Amino acid sequence: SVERIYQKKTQLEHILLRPDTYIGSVELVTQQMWVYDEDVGINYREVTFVPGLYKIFDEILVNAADNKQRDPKMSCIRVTIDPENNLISIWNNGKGIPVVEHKVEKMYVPALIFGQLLTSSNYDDDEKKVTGGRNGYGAKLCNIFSTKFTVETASREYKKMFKQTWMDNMGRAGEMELKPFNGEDYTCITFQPDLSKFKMQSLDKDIVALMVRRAYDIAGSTKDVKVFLNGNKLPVKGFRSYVDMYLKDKLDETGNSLKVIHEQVNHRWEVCLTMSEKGFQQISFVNSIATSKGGRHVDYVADQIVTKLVDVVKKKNAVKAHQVKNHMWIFVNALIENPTFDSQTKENMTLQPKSFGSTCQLSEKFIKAAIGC
Amino acid sequence: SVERIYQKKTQLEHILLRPDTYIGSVELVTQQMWVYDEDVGINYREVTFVPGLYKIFDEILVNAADNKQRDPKMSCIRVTIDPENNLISIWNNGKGIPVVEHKVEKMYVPALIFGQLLTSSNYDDDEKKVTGGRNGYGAKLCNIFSTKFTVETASREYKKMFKQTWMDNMGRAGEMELKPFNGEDYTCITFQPDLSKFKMQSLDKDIVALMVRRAYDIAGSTKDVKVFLNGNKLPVKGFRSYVDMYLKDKLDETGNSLKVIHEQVNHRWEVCLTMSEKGFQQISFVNSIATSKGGRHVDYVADQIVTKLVDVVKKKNVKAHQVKNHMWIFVNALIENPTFDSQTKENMTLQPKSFGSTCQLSEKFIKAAIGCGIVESI
Ligand SMILES: Nc1ncnc2c1ncn2[C@@H]1O[C@H](COP(=O)(O)OP(=O)(O)NP(=O)(O)O)[C@@H](O)[C@H]1O
Ligand SMILES: Nc1ncnc2c1ncn2[C@@H]1O[C@H](COP(=O)(O)OP(=O)(O)NP(=O)(O)O)[C@@H](O)[C@H]1O
Ligand SMILES: [Mg+2]
Ligand SMILES: [Mg+2]
Repeated sequence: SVERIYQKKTQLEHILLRPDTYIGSVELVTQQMWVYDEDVGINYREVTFVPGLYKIFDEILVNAADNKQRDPKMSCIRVTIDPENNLISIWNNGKGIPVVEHKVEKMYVPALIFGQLLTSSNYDDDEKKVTGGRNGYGAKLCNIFSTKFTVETASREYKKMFKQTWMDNMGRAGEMELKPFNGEDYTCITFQPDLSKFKMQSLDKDIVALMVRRAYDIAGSTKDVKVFLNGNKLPVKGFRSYVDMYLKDKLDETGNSLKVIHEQVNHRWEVCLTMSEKGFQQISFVNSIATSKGGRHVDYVADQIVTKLVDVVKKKNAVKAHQVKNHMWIFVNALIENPTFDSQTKENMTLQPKSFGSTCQLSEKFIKAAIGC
Repeated sequence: SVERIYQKKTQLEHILLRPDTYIGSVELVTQQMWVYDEDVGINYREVTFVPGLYKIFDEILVNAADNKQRDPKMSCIRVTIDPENNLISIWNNGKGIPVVEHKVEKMYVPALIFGQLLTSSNYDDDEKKVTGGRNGYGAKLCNIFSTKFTVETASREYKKMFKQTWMDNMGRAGEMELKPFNGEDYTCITFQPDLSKFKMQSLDKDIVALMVRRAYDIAGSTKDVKVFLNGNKLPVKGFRSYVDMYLKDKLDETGNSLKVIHEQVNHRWEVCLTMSEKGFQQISFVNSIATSKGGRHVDYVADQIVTKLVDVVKKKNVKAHQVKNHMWIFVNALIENPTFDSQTKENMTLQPKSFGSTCQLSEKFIKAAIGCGIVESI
């Protein structure tokens, strides 16, 4: 019938029906990538996981990191991953969410921004923030892909603590709980991923290894934020220390230890460069988002290195750009104003350098070290 | 205030505020790419354009190509691009859209699927389809980024013709026009892009060259479909002839014409390979969509070539990326219910096991490839 063929879907139905552009694939994929295995540390290996599950975790984690920008006093992020009870919790301190009724939406702010699509504090680009949040989907996406999703946030400013639980893929909502509060602010998101939607039995070794490395990413990309994972503080202090976990004792194909060049250009840019034996490689972050596919921030840095190096071969000489890039392994941690991406998953940052809100001119010292690695 | 900080947006507001994940960047981009310049043909050069504009054109074009799968009797696609009057028209024959009132949505089907977000005939995946349409956004996105968007479609089956216009970024709709019909079905989408949304004054040389090459893509990726541009039939007949327009007079770094290996594995796969001297290059299509960032369909075909060529090299005295670095591959595939990273569909993510078909290059192809210059270069 005509009504069978031509269908209209609600926004909520569309997300569950076509998850890919929202949270990535909901099918099990087997591929190689960086993870953190216990008793091994950060290593590159083949893993079988569901991108979508890894992503709803990421959305909540990045939201926590975003609060450090909202309130620089924030100093900690506590993560809990419990396979047995299928429970994941992301806690952060610093200013909590305003526990008060939104005068326009007629409901308490936390319920609005965690229980309704297209809600955000990042819709006014005049503020030129360097938060990772941008579309107003992230948290609701995690909620929709969870069987139980709880939001607890305490606001001393408003003298109240808010707690409310959603269930059945954000299809049901429990009673909002309000209580007087006069303590240290905090926000804790606790959720039970709907494994049925990901066709999984439980949170296995592979997915956990991915989530743990992601926690290390956060500890390495943020500033003055201690990250705990199941009670254990992650031993990371600065982007440099994080990059070292990847290189530490790795040796060159000849035998010599890989040389690592580093420079924290300014308060918004930090770069590390080493030689690659498998073509161009990049590990990048924008506003604490893991830009796994890279983007303009990577090109911007990588290219000025390439140029310099090419301008050195012109002397000892017709080298192509890609030829030089193939021997490069670059790490970049940047803070970008109002970044744009190809999709909600934010794996590729597309904003033009002219609009970054800052520049990253590598030093002569860095270049000199680069021209001789 | 709390109300100023925490905001809720309607779906339509969100698209205009955050266009990127819907149609790509709305800012100018300068880079080299393949286009079609008149009196030159297909060529690779620096171009300055806005992806979002190029994309709304693409959405309507792929919709036309999709109809060939819906009605194999479809035979033509006619495209008109008039810079002067900022007008673009895309016409196709074959079955028209049912011109009847939708019993649930309370409006004629055409008005529903072109004027309401999240409307599609592709929401049921128990049906294994090879159309490019997937999310039910495409047509509405073009409407939204157009100052004027007209839909005309005729269905002999329902003995009716439908015509209606939308304006002001789908914010307003003119009266619906209905009339008796009993001729050859067709659908024509005519629109005037809202260039202000793309910070443009008019459809310049660069954007036109991209749109024209895109029309050539359609002529080369579809089967049994004649494509016309501004009244002229594009001289393409099969994916092979299409690829030849890129490799026509290309030469080696030494100066000899590059070797081109071709093969139509089956009714759903066609591959062309030659040598590259500027790193791995791929030009691919999935259900007539230009997968500019590639995807599993490209990995699938390229990886088996790499592994095999990687072997012939070992028995003659190597890594993987090193071999792939000298490959220029063209892939035209039909994939069942494909998934992509974004609405723009530049990267196809569906796993090979779910393609609905296989693509094993023949021995005649692998050997002919063994001597195109790749192995020798390594
Ligand atoms: N941990 C937190 N502490 C304080 N505020 C938070 C926290 N997490 C979320 N928020 C608020 O929650 C909102 C939730 O919206 P969310 O769905 O995550 O979209 P977003 O982060 O703004 N943009 P995006 O993630 O790109 O879709 C954010 O905009 C914040 O204002
Ligand atoms: N040229 C055409 N001929 C016949 N039917 C058409 C034509 N163009 C569009 N349609 C119908 O119009 C619908 C419009 O929805 P559209 O926005 O294009 O989404 P879609 O193509 O299904 N999916 P997508 O483009 O990935 O968002 C399609 O689903 C078709 O059923
Ligand atoms: Mg967020
Ligand atoms: Mg479409």
